[PDB]
Amino acid sequence: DQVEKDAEDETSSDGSKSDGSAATSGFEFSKEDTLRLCLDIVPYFLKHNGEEDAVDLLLEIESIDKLPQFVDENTFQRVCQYMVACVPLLPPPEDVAFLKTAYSIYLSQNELTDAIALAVRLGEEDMIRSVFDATSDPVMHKQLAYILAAQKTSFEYEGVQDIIGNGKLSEHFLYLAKELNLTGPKVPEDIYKSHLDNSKSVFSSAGLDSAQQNLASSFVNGFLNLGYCNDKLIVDNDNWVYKTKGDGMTSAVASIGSIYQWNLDGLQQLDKYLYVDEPEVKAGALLGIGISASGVHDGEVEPALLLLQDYVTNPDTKISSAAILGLGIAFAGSKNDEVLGLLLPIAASTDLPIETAAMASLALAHVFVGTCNGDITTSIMDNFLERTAIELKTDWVRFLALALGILYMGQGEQVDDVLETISAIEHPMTSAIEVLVGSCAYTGTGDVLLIQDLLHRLTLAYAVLGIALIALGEDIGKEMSLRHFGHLMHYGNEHIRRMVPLAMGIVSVSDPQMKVFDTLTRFSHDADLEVSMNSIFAMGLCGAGTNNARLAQLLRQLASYYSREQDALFITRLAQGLLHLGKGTMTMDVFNDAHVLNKVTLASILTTAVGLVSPSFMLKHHQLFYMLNAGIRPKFILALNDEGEPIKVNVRVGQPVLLNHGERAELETDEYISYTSHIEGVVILKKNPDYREEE
Amino acid sequence: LKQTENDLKDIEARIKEKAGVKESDTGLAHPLQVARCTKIIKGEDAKYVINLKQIAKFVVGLGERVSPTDIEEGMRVGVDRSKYNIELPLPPRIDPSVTMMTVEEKPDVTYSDVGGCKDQIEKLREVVELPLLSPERFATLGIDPPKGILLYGPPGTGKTLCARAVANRTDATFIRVIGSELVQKYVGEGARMVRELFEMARTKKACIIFFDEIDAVGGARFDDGAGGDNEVQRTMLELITQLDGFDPRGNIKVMFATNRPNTLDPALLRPGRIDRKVEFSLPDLEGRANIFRIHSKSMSVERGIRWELISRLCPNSTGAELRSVCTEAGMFAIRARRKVATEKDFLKAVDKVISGYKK
Amino acid sequence: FVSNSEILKPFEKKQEEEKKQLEEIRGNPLSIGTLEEIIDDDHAIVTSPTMPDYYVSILSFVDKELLEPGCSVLLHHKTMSIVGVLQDDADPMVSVMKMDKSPTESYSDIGGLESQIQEIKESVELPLTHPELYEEMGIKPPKGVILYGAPGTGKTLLAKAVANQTSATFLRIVGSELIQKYLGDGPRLCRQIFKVAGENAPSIVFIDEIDAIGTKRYDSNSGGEREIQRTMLELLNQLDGFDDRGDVKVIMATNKIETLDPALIRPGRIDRKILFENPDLSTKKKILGIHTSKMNLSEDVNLETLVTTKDDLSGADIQAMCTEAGLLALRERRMQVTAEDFKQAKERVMKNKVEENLEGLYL
Repeated sequence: DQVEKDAEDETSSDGSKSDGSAATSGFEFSKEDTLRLCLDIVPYFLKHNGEEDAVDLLLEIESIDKLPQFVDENTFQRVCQYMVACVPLLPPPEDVAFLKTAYSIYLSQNELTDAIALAVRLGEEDMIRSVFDATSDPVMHKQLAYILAAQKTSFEYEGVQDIIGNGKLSEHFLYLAKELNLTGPKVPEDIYKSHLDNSKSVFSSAGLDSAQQNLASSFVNGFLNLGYCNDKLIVDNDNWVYKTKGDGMTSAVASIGSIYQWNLDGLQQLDKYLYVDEPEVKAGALLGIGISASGVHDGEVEPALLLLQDYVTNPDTKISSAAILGLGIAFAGSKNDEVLGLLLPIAASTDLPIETAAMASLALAHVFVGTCNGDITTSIMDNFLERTAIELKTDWVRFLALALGILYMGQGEQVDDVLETISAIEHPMTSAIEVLVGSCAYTGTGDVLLIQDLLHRLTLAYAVLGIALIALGEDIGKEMSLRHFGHLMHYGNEHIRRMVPLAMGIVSVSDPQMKVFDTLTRFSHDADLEVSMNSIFAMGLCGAGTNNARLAQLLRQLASYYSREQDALFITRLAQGLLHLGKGTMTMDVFNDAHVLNKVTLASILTTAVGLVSPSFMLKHHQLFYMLNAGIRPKFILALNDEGEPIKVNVRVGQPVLLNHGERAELETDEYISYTSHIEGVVILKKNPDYREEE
Repeated sequence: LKQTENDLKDIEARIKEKAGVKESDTGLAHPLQVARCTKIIKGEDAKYVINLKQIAKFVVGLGERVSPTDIEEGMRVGVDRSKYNIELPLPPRIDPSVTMMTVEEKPDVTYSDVGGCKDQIEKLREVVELPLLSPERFATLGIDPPKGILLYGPPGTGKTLCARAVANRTDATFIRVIGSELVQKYVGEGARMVRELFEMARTKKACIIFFDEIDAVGGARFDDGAGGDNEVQRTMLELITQLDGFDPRGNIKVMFATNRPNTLDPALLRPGRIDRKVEFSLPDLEGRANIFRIHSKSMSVERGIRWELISRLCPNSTGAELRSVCTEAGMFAIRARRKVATEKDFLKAVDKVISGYKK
Repeated sequence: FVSNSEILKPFEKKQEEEKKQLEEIRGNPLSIGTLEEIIDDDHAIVTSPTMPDYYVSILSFVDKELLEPGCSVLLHHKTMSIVGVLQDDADPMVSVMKMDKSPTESYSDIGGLESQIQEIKESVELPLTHPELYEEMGIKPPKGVILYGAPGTGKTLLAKAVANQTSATFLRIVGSELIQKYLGDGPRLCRQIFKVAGENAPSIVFIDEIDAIGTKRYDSNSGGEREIQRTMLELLNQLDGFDDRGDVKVIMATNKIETLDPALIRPGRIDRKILFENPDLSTKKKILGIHTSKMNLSEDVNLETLVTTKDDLSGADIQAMCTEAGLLALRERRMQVTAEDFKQAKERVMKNKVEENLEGLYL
């Protein structure tokens, strides 16, 4: 009762990692007379080996300060096994807050099971790095580094990368220079790019004659040659490049960026078109560099992408349109004060003919995602309510409210700037944002007020984002949520409509369900023809790379649209074009082996949802067709020995019969034994102490 | 649209409920499943007054009148179970039985589970394939093919795909009628369904009328032969008066399927209607081998296996037991974690059928 | 309450002058019936359970596509007109229908049956969880499952354990109730089983304790029935007509399959045959650990002591031994069963409480 009364008013969640504080400052939790109670049962159960009943006593009183007293010396393995089936769920409800004090005393041990529980649920930054704290072996940290590349989230920006990635000698850091390039898609995508040179197929590309037909073939030149390096059409014959002007020239050089994409250098290759004469021929240069830099953030051996900060703000119309879209993709996961400083006046004035700020809002959430920035939410807050300079259009103002949705993640107490934007202008999607800001404000979710606030909003479309995290972490709120999910799918906006099958398609590889695909019948026809335009594209994006199979129920949804008019041909072919994405062979994986989802990849999915205007109605520029190359993840599985070195090891092959470093494979199970945190795909195996083997 | 259809009860339905109910219910009384009249005096000519309910049955005398369009008042007019006098021209033939009828013209089925059944095809070659191809040959022979053809064998095997294989060579129309679905709450559904089969067989020459599960109908049953209602009792009339008397033997043919011959009416088993009795045997070593090689095209296997040794270890089996060998072959591959079924998987699938059944 | 007052409440406030009054036009005197034939003339045939067959008209509520023949609809008392459509659950579909959500039994509580757990998973749970194994092989997983043994052990625990991991509702259908000894009720109750589980495929069909439809004999007497011949033969068409990816399975239990119709069997539709196996040493150990967790054991009671002398009783019978050991503790008025109680319990359970005696001399 002393904690529950103080649990409603506080700046954080339950639990603390400080074992030397009496909790007498501010809100009082443990009184002074409870000092003897903490040590009361300590000498008893230790000598009697009564830890079975001793743990159950700490679960009743919920005292986190008693945990380090029982763990002192002798066997540390037996006390961890009693924390598996007991500590996480004693009662019908579930309290995971007891892991806060477990980080300090188990710092040198932790557990194989507890390490997974720390990476999920609350998901604190210090909890994800606890896997490197318990083990001092730099070899064991290697296998944990490859899963960190697909992890992103907490540790992304220069706080770890670009600093420790040059190698370090210490206890729980141990990040070598190999883990810098090899774990992330930097060197492996370059070796993968060289693999497509001998794997190339027949190319239909040509130079044709007129520039009108070159624009139609420019999209094919970048789509067919994606991943393959071709110097014949670039250096030799420029007829399909120089003859195009305006939006055609930007889309022409944009195909060059996809040709050189996933290479060690994506800048100096395009410097030929960087400065020629007009801003029209200079526009596609900055766009292709960012497309070619997709997959790498801080560079391989050098931070080469930091030199593009001066290319952001340009008074030219064509360059500024291709600079924000191209550089916003390459700068993802890396925070910069100079890049943000030049993006503040662009998004403030929202000047279409000069600054081209239409895509500047989505770039702010795509770049700084996963980082900690308090100046980006404050500067926009003043420009959101006042709307200074020439800012007029309200849709671009609403785009800022959706742009800040990703910005307050991991900001802690800085989420108050988002609350001021909700009370300023009322938006349909901002009503549920004010509730979910407490996830990163309290450094976790699942509290008492957090659950009650969700039941008040439901009994709108954005509230289901935090419910799914609590439903998986709480069985009580999961049953009442499943009944609410059915009635929420009917709403004016399609946000609640399109997100339900998206989350189902992610887990469709494990537990497929056709009940969601039946409700989509109403999703196809709503009011106007613009509803059916994004309906086929949404059903085709989640079904990219799969022919029927578990999508057979979804096939009946797209069967209602075959041939209607000339404009309907472009609408029905949206799903057909996505089936061939990745030269016809692609496997989309938005998650990892940690039983969580990658929010950096999901951030690019929401960016393309608001974007991609050129395939939809009201086509503006032809440079938006290349946005699909941003969310494409490199498909490979690296073969490693017990030491994690790039050497050929004979094991079960993946999805391509020879497994080596740089070979394309995905979705392969691993039944063998590893060091810690056993994962599929890229894995470092070991051998029992009896013998020495790499399998 | 939602609020538009709500107030139609006070405006449009007032006329609809008056003409569709009050006129039909007038005097304690357009698909018609029911008709009733109570104390109607009309001057022999358009008298009607027929109660379709089994209680208080009526008749119509004093001459004969034919009015297929409108008998008396229109509205409620029915026949249902008992046919009375001049009420014949307007039978209540409406029923959602379209799900029961299956009509396939020139089936494409050749050999799937029927591989090796050519022995039974030769039994159906003379009395079925020959008249449906060159019926003029029987003019010089002096005789004609018998009316019906009886099928016999294991239950649920050989009565489905084997009948469509003969229709391929003759390019005939295969119509399968399930006998268990002929029995419904409507009395006379079995007899009325057989009526429409001969009507469609007269328009198009060389058609095959197949009756599936005749044991559920037969020539007589408890509710008809031993009962007062007429459904199967009137079904036998359509197989005698129509087929034998009016319908020529060359163009129109009839075939049944049954587990036992004694389950039918001994009146039908007599010569003149049901003559040819086709017994379904089991495929031999060559027949069982051609079935496995066809199923191996849709199932991933090893290119170096042999389908002849697979069918050799397995004894004579039905059409289903042979398909079980291929389906179970993939189950043993799951234990070994293989994408294709090797030769050892088929050997274990045969032993699973031999040991698991022992029939 | 707060969100719905500012959102859903004002939606009906503007329509309060219409939606409130226009819904009262139907009235309080309304009835229910079953559809027969639907046409575009706004007239149909409705039948109430009292069989008042009438030819009525159709009011405008929903389009004719949403009116399905054979489903319960909302009717009127006097005019018997069709004012709308209702849910089909009012149809007397199956005589005994029970949907059990979240079954209690699982694979860990059934003992040493893991040899049969991986085998039953392939025919039921595997195509539900991972159909791609059968999809890459281009084959259809077996829909049916044949059970043997005794009830409570192999005919019960094995049925409720597979429904737990599949996260499907347990649907029990009595086998003896499938035959009403009436013409037309046999195929009717069989088609309604796949209808309730065939919409979203939420559950799995389970059938247990068949002493009746399994044996038709030769005649309606001597334990068999004539309606069994038509019911089993027509049920085969429902097995082949039903097609899915394995979200719905059919598990039937019978003592002997020799009396079954080889047509309804149709090998390749049912690839799963579960034979009763004798419990091993690990079976009793898993049953004891559940009850001995809440039951305090003395210092002379160990795991290898209780399994030393055993007849290989099933997982259920071992539970009866733990209850008898606790019954002797109530005689001495204590909550901790000592080792002296198990010695007298094993003699009473396997002899007095279960009469076997193991008749010898080659028998």
